[PDB]
Amino acid sequence: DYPDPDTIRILITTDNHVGYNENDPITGDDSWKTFHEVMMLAKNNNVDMVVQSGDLFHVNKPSKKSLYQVLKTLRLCCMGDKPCELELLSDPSQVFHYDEFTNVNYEDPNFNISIPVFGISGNHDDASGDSLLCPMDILHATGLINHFGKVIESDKIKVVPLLFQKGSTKLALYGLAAVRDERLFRTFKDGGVTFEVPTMREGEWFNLMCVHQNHTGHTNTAFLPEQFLPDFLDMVIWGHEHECIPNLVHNPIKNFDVLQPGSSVATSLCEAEAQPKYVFILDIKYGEAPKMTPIPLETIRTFKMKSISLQDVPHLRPHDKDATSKYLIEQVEEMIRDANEETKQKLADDGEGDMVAELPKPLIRLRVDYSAPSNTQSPIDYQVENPRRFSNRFVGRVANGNNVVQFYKKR
Amino acid sequence: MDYPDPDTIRILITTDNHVGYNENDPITGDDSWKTFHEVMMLAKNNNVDMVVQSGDLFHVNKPSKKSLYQVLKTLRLCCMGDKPCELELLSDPSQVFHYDEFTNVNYEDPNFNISIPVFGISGNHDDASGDSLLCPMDILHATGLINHFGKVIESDKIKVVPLLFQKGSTKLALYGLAAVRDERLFRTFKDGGVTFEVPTMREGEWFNLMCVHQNHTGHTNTAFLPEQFLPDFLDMVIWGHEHECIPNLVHNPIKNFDVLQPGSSVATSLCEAEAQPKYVFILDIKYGEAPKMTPIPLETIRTFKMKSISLQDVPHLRPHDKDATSKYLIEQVEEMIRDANEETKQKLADDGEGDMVAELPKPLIRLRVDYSAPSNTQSPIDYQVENPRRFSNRFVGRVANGNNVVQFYKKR
Amino acid sequence: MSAIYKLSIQGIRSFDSNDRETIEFGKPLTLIVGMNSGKTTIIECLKYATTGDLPPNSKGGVFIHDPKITGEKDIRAQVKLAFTSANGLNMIVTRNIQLLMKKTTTTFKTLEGQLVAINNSGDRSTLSTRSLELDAQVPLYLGVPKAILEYVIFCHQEDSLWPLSEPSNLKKKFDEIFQALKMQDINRIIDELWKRTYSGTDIDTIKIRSNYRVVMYKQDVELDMRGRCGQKVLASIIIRLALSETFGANCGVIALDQPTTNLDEENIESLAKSLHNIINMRRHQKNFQLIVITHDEKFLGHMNAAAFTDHFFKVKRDDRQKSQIEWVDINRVT
Amino acid sequence: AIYKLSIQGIRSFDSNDRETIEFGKPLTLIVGMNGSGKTTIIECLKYATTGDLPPNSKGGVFIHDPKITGEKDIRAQVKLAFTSANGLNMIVTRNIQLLMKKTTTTFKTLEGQLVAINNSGDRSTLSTRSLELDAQVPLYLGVPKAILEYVIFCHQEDSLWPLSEPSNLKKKFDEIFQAMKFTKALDNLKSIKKDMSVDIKLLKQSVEHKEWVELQTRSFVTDDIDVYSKALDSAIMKYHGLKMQDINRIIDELWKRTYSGTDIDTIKIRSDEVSSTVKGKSYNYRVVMYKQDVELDMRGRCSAQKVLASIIIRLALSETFGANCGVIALDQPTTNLDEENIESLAKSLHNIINMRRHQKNFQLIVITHDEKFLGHMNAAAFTDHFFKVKRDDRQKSQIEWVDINRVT
Ligand SMILES: Nc1ncnc2c1ncn2[C@@H]1O[C@H](COP(=O)(O)OP(=O)(O)OP(=O)(O)O)[C@@H](O)[C@H]1O
Ligand SMILES: Nc1ncnc2c1ncn2[C@@H]1O[C@H](COP(=O)(O)OP(=O)(O)OP(=O)(O)O)[C@@H](O)[C@H]1O
Ligand SMILES: [Mn+2]
Ligand SMILES: [Mn+2]
Ligand SMILES: [Mn+2]
Ligand SMILES: [Mn+2]
Repeated sequence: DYPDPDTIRILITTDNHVGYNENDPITGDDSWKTFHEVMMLAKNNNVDMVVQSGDLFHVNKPSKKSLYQVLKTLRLCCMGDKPCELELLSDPSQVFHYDEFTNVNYEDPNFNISIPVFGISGNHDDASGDSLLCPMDILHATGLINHFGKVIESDKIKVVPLLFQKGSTKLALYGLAAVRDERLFRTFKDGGVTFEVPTMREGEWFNLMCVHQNHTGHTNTAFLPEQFLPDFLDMVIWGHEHECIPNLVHNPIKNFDVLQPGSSVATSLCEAEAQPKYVFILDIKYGEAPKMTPIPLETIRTFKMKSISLQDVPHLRPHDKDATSKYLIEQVEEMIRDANEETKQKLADDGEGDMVAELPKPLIRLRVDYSAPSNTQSPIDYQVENPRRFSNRFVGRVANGNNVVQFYKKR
Repeated sequence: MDYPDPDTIRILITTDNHVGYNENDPITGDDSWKTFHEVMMLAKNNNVDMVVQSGDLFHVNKPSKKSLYQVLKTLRLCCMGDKPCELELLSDPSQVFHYDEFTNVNYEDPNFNISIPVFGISGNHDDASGDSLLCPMDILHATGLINHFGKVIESDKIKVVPLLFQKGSTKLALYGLAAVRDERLFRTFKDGGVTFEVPTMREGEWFNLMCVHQNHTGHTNTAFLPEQFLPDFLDMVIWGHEHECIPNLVHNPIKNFDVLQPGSSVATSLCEAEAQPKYVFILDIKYGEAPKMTPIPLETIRTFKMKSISLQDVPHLRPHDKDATSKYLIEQVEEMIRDANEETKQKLADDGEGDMVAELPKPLIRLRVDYSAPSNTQSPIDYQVENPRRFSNRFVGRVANGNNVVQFYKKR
Repeated sequence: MSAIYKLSIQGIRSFDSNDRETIEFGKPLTLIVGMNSGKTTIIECLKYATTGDLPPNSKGGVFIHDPKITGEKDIRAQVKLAFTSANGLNMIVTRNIQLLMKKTTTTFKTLEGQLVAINNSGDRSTLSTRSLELDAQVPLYLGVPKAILEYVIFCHQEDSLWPLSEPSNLKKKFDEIFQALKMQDINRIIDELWKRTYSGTDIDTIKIRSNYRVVMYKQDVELDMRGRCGQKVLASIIIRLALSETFGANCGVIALDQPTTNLDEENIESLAKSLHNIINMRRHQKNFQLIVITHDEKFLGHMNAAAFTDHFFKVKRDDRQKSQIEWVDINRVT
Repeated sequence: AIYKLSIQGIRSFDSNDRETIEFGKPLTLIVGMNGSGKTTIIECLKYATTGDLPPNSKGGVFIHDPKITGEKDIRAQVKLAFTSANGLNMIVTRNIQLLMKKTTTTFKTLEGQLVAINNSGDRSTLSTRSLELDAQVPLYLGVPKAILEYVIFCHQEDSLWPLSEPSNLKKKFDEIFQAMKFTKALDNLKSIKKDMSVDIKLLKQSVEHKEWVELQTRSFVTDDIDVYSKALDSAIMKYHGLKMQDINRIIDELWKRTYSGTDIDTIKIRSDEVSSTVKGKSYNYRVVMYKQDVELDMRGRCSAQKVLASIIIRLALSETFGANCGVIALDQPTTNLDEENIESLAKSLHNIINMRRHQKNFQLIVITHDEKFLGHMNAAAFTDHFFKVKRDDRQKSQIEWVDINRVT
């Protein structure tokens, strides 16, 4: 249904990573197909606007298939004849201050754009080149995307918000491009950042932010502390993490929620991709609390993981190749059965199962440690196999048939 | 000019824009996109009804980020006004734009206020490449600021399909074949594997137009598209892939049409055939008389000069000379730099300003030295030269191409 | 020169001992792609049965697929090489080399081959079977000198950087090309590519002045880079792409097993300009097939791979650790 | 650790001016162009610590050649700044000169000034001997003299030992120390027992007749050390039974995450102590491919699964064997590698620096100019700048400070 005459709607995405696994035959089109599905879900959900927390493209310099899939997707879902109800309050010359495209494309007198999509840049497709140019900047020239939140000097960071008005509600969209984590850390240390706040009608405003750094980083001083962001924020969207959590992260002393909308494609096979991947919808209303209705993604190959210890289980004599391969196989070819069963159920439980319908092959990761036995110092460890003989022997049955099982040792 | 007469259709012929050529040169790294913006600006104020081009818009099949930014930036705010394009579309364009649900021309979309179209074909420099059999022009059509025709699906099975536009009492038929490798075209022309579908209504009234993108003269045996192979009913052709620009039209005494070679815009190869001035043409077509042409020049091409001079031409050059040959070439480049700079000064002075002594853009300079001893003498040694990059590293700050001013080739 | 039609890599390296799998060639280019599986040893099988060129540091027949990996006690290889010749007198000659084992040994020997001369209609004719005479005759009707196909045309993937070692080995190596004052044009063709491809603002032109070495020219004085030298591999490429051009011409032309080692963007984009100019100038010559083995995208995407061939002979590996060459058309490379 | 360097004539760099390069933690990349001198920084970093001419530098020409400048007497000064493992900032200036005559030069090396700068700057010349600094600075750094010239900084011209010649050469690395270092203690302890083993004779003669009160005072001291000879020999067998066996616990762990997963089944180094009758306890090294349950000779049977693991051997051994200063000159790793042996090499290379951040330091100088790997290692999380060496109008190679913001 249409949002009520005072209601904004905004589809929050992140890390859609078009351009990931471009050449793999069995899985080479999952990323842009999922981007297509989320944009189609935008078109038939009456979303006013589409926001992005960066990393939309997997590489710095994209591919032709990626670019065409994204542009053809945007032309089908953003171009229309419905009058976009967003009234603009700011002067977009201050925000799109890169060049003369100083008006948003839905304000263009020659484009009747129905839904705008605006996003910050990302870590993989950051401002790169002799001109400090981004792929989202190319998609800004087409008149379909509003690349905002660019940063030009790492020492002084000025963030300029777009300000849309609708009915009796206001929006503020502070961008934050991909800057190396200590550089933003050092800039936050000495107060090198200023946050423009409109000076009229206190409390009438919704302040939205999009940030694209690590949340809790393995390194010492290479993570953005959540406390550093100011108190006047009402929300924020955190990119750069491939983990999706449908719920929010409410702070009690900073008074602003967080969201971690995850990704669309499964980039690196680890525990972070073994979770349900959603994409989120926010209906912003003034005077009333925001509501969130996450929707699942339905074009993602099945991914469940298992991390078990090899040397823990008895009978594992660490000098045989015909005594541990069976034990590994009876786990891998069990997870495969479970994955194909789940794919069958999800694909064919919706009244489309008179005949046995086709399946997409699954993504299966098994983590086993082949380290030395804990008691001894034997000069020979387990003789375990490799992708050429433990994932290549699985052709036509699994969709990740080069990294099905994981072989590390815990230092 | 003013608006064309209500039954005059005005078209503009560009080609081979090659945006992004030498994107890493500090000086000659903005020639291409500036020239392209100049062509579009010469289109907007010239009151032209449509733009055609014979391909090679981007230099390589994967154009860089700056190239795409430049082309989208130029096309976006200079093509789209509230003025209607008076070319009425009467055909069903679902066939020509068959690659997706976009099955109609740009100005007929309910979502584009495009006031001037621009039909372009694919080029061998930006052909389909990758995994999905995809052209950069297919990316641009996905934005809708360009229109794409001529795309081939089967190399052996070729079906060219015109587009039909209407204004007043002028019928425009637009046949377009994109760029495929010349040997496959010659095979497809040997057995007549092509189809040239002709409209079946009101013959003797349509303007039959063609846009080929193939080589003109092949140094090899049979690797080019010959002129006598296009059909009889044509009326004009636009011959891409030849960068040399010529203003007139060569007339066929048998083929019922004339040829046109719009040339290029940027100077990719600093060659002898690159030294001829760049033009973008204007065709004023109207039923009842021969359409006229008004070739207009470009004021945003960096000055170029060329001299392929062997060391055998000038006397007083001993074979062992190293400082003498370098000094002679130095003074020759000095003379050419003087000539280019004074003609650049007059070119900028005849724009409307003559008093602002601000700057003078550097002239691209090319020298081609055939250092070969005359074959009559039996001395083993050649005419020695310097390092071509560091022979011309002393011209930095005076010449647009700092490094590759010279190339030291050989020719018997 | 004369083309090579086919070889026969049966049971060697990573191709199985069960099925015969050879790949064919193209003109005027034979592109090979893939991951580092077959490719680098595809170059090994042409001279292998031509002159008996086992790889250096190999005496126990390491090159044949090892029986233990398969699991039996009798494994071997064959190479019969159905290819062309100078006047189109195509020939087939097999090298019967075996990895057969004694009680616990790995004894190595050979058997008799063949010297058939393929007819244009089919009535072939053999000459004589001896392997010594095989290595005497196959170069004779093959053309290119008996010390050039191993090092110049079909070099190794890491014997490529050969000229930058020391004076004595090269100085005694150059005798075989001379088969013993004739060295005047090899350094002539050693610098135009250096001017064209090698975008280096330090040195004018290399030579091979007698101590055969890698003499730079630093302002008309010889700043020797034997020990004071990417420039090494590039000079090596050019040294090969002059010796292949001057002396011998009847088999292949050039097989650059990964020429593009340690070279950067302003060099990698300019690398293949001299290759294209060599193709175009030497396409007047009746034969040329530039065999490149490469997985460099910024090197392939410069020389317009979609402008000279309709296929790149790709090499991959199956489940049972056997490499299987497929046939993928030119466009499908990204 | 390593802090700074200043080449003033060695290689392409000129003698009339010094150029300083300030190393940082945990990695300093040196990209360039083929002829600029990007590996010269490391080739001289292994001179200013070890005092050895880098490989195939003979005839005297390591310095800026006179005939490209003209000066009759050319001279250079190499100045390494390093914080010693003890904690003394020792600015090890070295001097090199070349005295060219009319026809024949006499390459003569002059003394430096090895000085331990403290936190008051008292410049005290610790030593001056020309042929002694080479054997002394390794003591200050904390590592042997053969880990520096073979592992810590290795030159590309001779950067293929690991997956190459074994017995004939690979051992040559391992046998020149340790076996000849702990045997110095062993031979010393052999005689320290022997002067005490003949001590019991002095006691046993006294009872045959002062000599009775001091009689059995060291009768157990006679075998106080007899038990302790194998307390040192099992401080040798337990030493290279865990130290060596923790390099094959890494080589496997290193390889098992590189070649899109892995490469040739398994590979280790053959530690079979071939106790010959010349030295008793001994060793003999070898590297073989363990395709399916038995070994197979790797030499002459491999492909650049070669180079990819040469590094995995060099990167492995000097993380437990020589792990007080984390300094490795892993330069130009990406050479003849395919598409995912360049993607997961950097993922492993990221992991190597991702866990050596708990240590005192790791030093890595990646010297490459392949834009695939330049984006693969992701210098946009670890370092704010990168160095480029480039020539100039007069072919004098300088060192830049071109920031990471430029890198695409
Ligand atoms: N002793 C020397 N005297 C003068 N110039 C030298 C001397 N040694 C080397 N050069 C010059 O300096 C450069 C050598 O630099 P370097 O040894 O670092 O090689 P490189 O090009 O960086 O190698 P790579 O790309 O393989 O790492 C060459 O241009 C060479 O001519
Ligand atoms: N006995 C053997 N039997 C079968 N295959 C083997 C045997 N020994 C080694 N191999 C395989 O052959 C590979 C080497 O092949 P090759 O030299 O052609 O490599 P490549 O893919 O061309 O790589 P590069 O570019 O590094 O040379 C080894 O890594 C291994 O997988
Ligand atoms: Mn991401
Ligand atoms: Mn990210
Ligand atoms: Mn052109
Ligand atoms: Mn063309």
